[PDB]
Amino acid sequence: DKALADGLVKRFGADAEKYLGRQPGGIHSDAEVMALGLYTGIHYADLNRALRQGQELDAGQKLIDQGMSAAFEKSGQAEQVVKTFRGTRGGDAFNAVEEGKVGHDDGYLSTSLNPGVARSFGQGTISTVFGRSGIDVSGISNYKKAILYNKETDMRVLLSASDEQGVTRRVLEEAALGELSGHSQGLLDALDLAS
Amino acid sequence: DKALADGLVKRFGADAEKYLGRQPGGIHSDAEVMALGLYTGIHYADLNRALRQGQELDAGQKLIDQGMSAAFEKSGQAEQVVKTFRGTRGGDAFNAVEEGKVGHDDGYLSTSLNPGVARSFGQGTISTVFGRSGIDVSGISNYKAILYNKETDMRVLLSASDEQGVTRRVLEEAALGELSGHSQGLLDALDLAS
Amino acid sequence: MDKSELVQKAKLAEQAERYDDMAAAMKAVTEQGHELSNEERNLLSVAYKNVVGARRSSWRVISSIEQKTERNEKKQQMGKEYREKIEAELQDICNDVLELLDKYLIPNATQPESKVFYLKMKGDYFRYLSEVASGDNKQTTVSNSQQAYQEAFEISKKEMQPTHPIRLGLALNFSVFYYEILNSPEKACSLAKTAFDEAIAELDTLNEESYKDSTLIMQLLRDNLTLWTSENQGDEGEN
Amino acid sequence: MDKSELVQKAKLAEQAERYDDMAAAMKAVTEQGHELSNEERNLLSVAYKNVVGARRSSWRVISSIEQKKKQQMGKEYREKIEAELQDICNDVLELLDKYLIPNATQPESKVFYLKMKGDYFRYLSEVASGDNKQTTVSNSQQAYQEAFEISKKEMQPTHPIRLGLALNFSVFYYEILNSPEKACSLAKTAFDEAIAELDTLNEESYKDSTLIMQLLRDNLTLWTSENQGDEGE
Repeated sequence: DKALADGLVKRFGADAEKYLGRQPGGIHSDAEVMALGLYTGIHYADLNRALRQGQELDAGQKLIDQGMSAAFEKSGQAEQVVKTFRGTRGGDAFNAVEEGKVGHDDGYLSTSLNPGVARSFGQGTISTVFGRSGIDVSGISNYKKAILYNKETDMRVLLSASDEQGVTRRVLEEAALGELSGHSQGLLDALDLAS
Repeated sequence: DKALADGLVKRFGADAEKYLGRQPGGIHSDAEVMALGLYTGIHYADLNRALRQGQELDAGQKLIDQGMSAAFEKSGQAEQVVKTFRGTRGGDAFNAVEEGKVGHDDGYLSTSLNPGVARSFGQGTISTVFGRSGIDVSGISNYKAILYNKETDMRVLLSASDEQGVTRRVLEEAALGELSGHSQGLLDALDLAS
Repeated sequence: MDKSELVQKAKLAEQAERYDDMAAAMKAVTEQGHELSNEERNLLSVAYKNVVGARRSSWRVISSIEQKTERNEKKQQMGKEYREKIEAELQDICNDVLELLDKYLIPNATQPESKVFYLKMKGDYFRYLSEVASGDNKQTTVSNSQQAYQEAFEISKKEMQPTHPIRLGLALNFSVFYYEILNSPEKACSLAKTAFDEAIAELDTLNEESYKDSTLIMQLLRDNLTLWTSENQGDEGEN
Repeated sequence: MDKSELVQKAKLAEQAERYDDMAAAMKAVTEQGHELSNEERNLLSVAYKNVVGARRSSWRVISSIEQKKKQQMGKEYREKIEAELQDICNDVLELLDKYLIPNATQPESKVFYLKMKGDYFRYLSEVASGDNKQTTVSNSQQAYQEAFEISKKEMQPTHPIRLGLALNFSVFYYEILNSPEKACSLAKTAFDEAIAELDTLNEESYKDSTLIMQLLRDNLTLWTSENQGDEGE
């Protein structure tokens, strides 16, 4: 929507305009691309900090936020499930969520497509994430692969383990997906497990 | 104990002695027999009334209750299940208990051994009762019925009504169990539809 | 093998959940031509209940897959042939148990309690037969089921108390037959209301050994009516 | 009957819970001597899992009653089930060695069938006795180890077939060899290797892997609890 696109350039301007033309066919409107871009840039830090804290957003922050929300509308299915990785140091939103149960990050969920994140060092938490409501944003800014999920996106903790290094290794799946998601038809049955 | 036996006589007390024809080797002590007797006589009405409402029991009522509660702790589970019958006019304690659930009458539960009670007229509630913790007070000084203790929890196995008003029940003493009124594999052998 | 050895084998089979073996043992005990005990009767019934029951479930499953398919090809053709395989098995089980009933069980029955049980059983398996049968063969089984049930029903009415678990059990099964088989919700709800009402009227007749059996069946009767009755309402005050 | 007609019969038998029929159909598909599809493999396994499983449960039941005065037919009956069980195992083991294991092309499939080979040799050794018992136990350990080696070299530590093998082989060590030491060693390793490389999880079978990892974790905490000790208290 232009009202948002204009309001965006009025506050960030040069930084906002920068991201226009960074998509092959372009499913997202000029306003949405800019908000996602501005997030991926440097605003992700302060914006999520504000959402998580429950703090009252800036004009430009509310702008980026509704710009993202708009793009996160219809982008659910997205027929395929995607594997992404996220690391945290000194606190994770999902530490509050016990295994089998659901919870969410009050900020937007940034997860990289690169498995390097899962094998990165000196982390607090390392989590492999499965979901489809995410938005592929990488290539846009400022380097060269990452999927980002909506604020307050409820996730089920499928597995948690505090390894021989104090690091929590988790498996997160998007709550929506179901109970039959992640299972290869009757292979568990065919494996004749002891249990 | 004699303390209660003596207390009962210097109070009620010619009415208390009455229920003592000796025996002499009964299961219940002189004190207990008197208490149960005095209940079965005329004190059942006023005693239960105060038990059900809350009302502090009269000096005499306290001792009958004392003597009664003592006999139940002496007898308890009597291995074989008995079938007894109960009538109500103007409300029943078990009306508050829905089917499958347990509840109790805050007074003592008097049930007659005569099935005539189950087929009696002008009734509010009619209940066929199955238990073991009861006490036969016909074999005691005259006359036929089985008493269950105060606050005895009972499971409502069945309830139905009517054409019109009177509700009919099947009560089983909570204690008895889950396997209590079932004949070994009969239900299974009947190949029911359900 | 001895009668006692066979009953032990049947009891073992039951525990092992080897019902084909359980039925084999009890068939042999019955085939000894001596009046079955209540324990023997129960064992035979529980065994065959499970042997025929398996095929009934298998049938219902396949028949459903065979009628919920858009695949107007081989997939449905398989369904029918397989349904017919199970149909064949089921009939063989029913004839086997019906022969046991008519040849040994029903004639050897002394006490009416036992005679009603075996006649109830005779209706029960004729009903199982009727569920998969077709044409003129179907109308025979349905009427044979009814005859056996009604014959059992008169004796229960004249010899058993309205709270008797075998009388009540017959009540439920015969009422289910009328609903499911004859497709008469009227006659189904008639039998069920009656049987239930008779029993609540004489709750003092309850046996101290089988009272929870009786109450349980009365609940199932009550449930069936309250259901069969909600599925058949026939009213519109907007006249 | 054509391969397709058989597989369809198998699927219907599964639904109808006519496992003897299901086993029969899939045995015939296998006996056609062709590289079974993963769907075909699964069908065969699920069928025989249920056919052998039934006899295992009856065995355990009758064997339990044997512990608790003419219990001559109890023994006879156990032995009847024992006989059935062996015939089932010898049926599936012939299928494995003659068709399944040689026809396996991809290591994923070879590991599955070798896991299977140790599984049914374990089922055999549960009712076996004497020198015959020590053979089956060894045949089990060989098949399970052969698969374990292929899995460690060709599959990711999160693979459901690799993890499934870990659980079953670990159970074999605990139950059969009576080595809680080797059982826990296998399970701790397999679990730890999988959590270390959680990024290797497949988007199609991730909830399969996590589930098995949970069963490994559960077994470990149970088994270590059964193997406590002494001393300063």
